Amino acid sequence: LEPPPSTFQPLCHPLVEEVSKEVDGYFLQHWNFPNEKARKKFVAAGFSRVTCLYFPKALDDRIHFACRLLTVLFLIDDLLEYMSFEEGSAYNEKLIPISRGDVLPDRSIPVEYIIYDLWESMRAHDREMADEILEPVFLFMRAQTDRTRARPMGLGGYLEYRERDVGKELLAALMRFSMGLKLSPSELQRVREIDANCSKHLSVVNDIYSYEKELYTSKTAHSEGGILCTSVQILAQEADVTAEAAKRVLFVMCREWELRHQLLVARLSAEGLETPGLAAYVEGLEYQMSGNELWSQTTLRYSV
Amino acid sequence: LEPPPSTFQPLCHPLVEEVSKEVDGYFLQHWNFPNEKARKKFVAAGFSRVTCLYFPKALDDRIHFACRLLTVLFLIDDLLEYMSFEEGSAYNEKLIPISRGDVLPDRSIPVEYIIYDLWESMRAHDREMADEILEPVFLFMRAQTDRTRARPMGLGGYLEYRERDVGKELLAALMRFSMGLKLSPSELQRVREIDANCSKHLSVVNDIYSYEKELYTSKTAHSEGGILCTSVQILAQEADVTAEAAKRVLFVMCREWELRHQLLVARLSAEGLETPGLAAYVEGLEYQMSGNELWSQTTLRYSV
Ligand SMILES: C=C(C)[C@H]1CC[C@@]2(C)CCC[N@@H+](C)[C@@H]2C1
Ligand SMILES: C=C(C)[C@H]1CC[C@@]2(C)CCC[N@@H+](C)[C@@H]2C1
Ligand SMILES: [Mg+2]
Ligand SMILES: [Mg+2]
Ligand SMILES: [Mg+2]
Ligand SMILES: [Mg+2]
Ligand SMILES: [Mg+2]
Ligand SMILES: [Mg+2]
Ligand SMILES: [Mg+2]
Repeated sequence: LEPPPSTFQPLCHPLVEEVSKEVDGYFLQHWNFPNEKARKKFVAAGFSRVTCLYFPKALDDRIHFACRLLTVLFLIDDLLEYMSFEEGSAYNEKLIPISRGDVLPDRSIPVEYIIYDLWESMRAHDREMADEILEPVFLFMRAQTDRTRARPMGLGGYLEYRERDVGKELLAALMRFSMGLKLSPSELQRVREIDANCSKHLSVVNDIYSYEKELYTSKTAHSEGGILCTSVQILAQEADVTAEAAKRVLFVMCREWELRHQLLVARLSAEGLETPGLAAYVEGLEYQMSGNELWSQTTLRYSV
Repeated sequence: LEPPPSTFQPLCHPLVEEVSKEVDGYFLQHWNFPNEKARKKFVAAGFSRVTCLYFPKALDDRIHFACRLLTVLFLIDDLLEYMSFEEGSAYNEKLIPISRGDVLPDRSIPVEYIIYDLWESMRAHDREMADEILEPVFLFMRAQTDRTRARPMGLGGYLEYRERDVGKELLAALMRFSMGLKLSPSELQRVREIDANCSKHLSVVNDIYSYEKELYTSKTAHSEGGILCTSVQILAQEADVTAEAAKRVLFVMCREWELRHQLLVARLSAEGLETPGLAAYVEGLEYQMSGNELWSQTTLRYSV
């Protein structure tokens, strides 16, 4: 479908090609793929490409960390579709003390030592900023198997939940880590509304492009893990239109959230509340929204 | 507010002007308007014009009946805004047996004898078709003061409620009455989906244009009777955008309903289920949709 006009200019990290080869190559060696078709599909998705589109102004020696984290969480996200909520929760909860470093990984299990080595290397580079990503990640991981996915949801309730399932906080903390962007608790508190608005944009844009994939998943995967949980289906139900019609309407709403983002940012400066770090932060949020769109509309993950 | 492209072409009844003078003249003579400013505002609204846009193919000697019914229901609709739900209910329930003709009107009370004389004359012209408007009107009347108006609603739940509050069913029965268009129970059951889709279009288009009037009413009139009940406010809540942003998204949504209307009619025709009566009926529904939009975007009722 044709995207409505956007004033957001998507940016990609300069080292995207080098880092993609580095991180793809890593997972191709360590991760247990079912077959050659899955290995090809993994590379075709371009998980480091979306990361570089998400954080184009990340520091050169930190971008690979973000690519590794997003890549493994992508792989797990698909893995959970074949599990019940109970099995999926146990799977995630196992990785949490390992992510903290409190528990050694079983080195015969790829997901365990990949997660462990990753978080160790991140704390080794920047202990303080790496630690601030932990809880936001665990927040996301626990939302993935929340029983609310099996409950009827309206648009408002969905977006409220999706802020965790889309991993808004983890993306924010990881962006700051990758850019070395440090913010006071006061600064963080100032941009709450901007965060909330950005979350809806990320969520719905993903919903729009990943619908066909998730519809197939709902028909073939686990009854619980593969459950269809998206704004596309919700708006289609609520407004009595096709999923395609819902996509077109939702895309216009996304552009309204872009307009709101700009107004909130301009208001932040007008109220004299904008700091140099905050200016870089809200600009970074814009890159996430536009980077998420560019990748979603081009990745084979959603088109095939 | 620029409306998205539409293929629906509006049509107005040829006798719109002379019928307007006849019907406006009647109400100016009988209705208890508080002052001259209110009388001028009443004429400026063009209640017979929107009726003639709703039913452009009504029979020449029946269009005035439709203009009278819509006019008196328009006037009551505004009246209810200064009442509580309880007062509004008692006001409406009083008119229901009078509409049936089971209870005689108090001739000293304009609304009572206007309602009585109207339905009596409509029954005299076409007894059967007039009776089939009764219950749909009563359903609309009771929805006007329903306490669900003051309780939390999502988009879907609102559209389901608004179908009664927008009087979709009475508008259909009135259209058939005015055109002398008789349909069998079987025939009406075949276009139920088309009716439901049409209702959402009428509702939201009205919501979009009448928002400024209703926002002001909610701030100035009775906190119950004048309560803000509109898709504009609801979508603005769910998506956390301005009312203006909600309008733009809702208008695109209206175009999807127009597209659905065309698909449903085309399928009805392809299945060989589109009788001559149904073809006129579904065309009549389109006139209601395009006619509602034309009047809404030009009437002084919403612009002043
Ligand atoms: C892989 C992640 C880090 C999470 C957060 C980021 C995303 C919402 C972006 C869209 C795709 N989903 C799978 C991921 C899931
Ligand atoms: C007053 C009526 C006859 C109903 C049916 C017709 C309308 C939907 C037209 C828009 C305004 N509303 C108030 C009315 C409500
Ligand atoms: Mg997923
Ligand atoms: Mg997921
Ligand atoms: Mg998705
Ligand atoms: Mg673009
Ligand atoms: Mg009203
Ligand atoms: Mg009303
Ligand atoms: Mg209105």
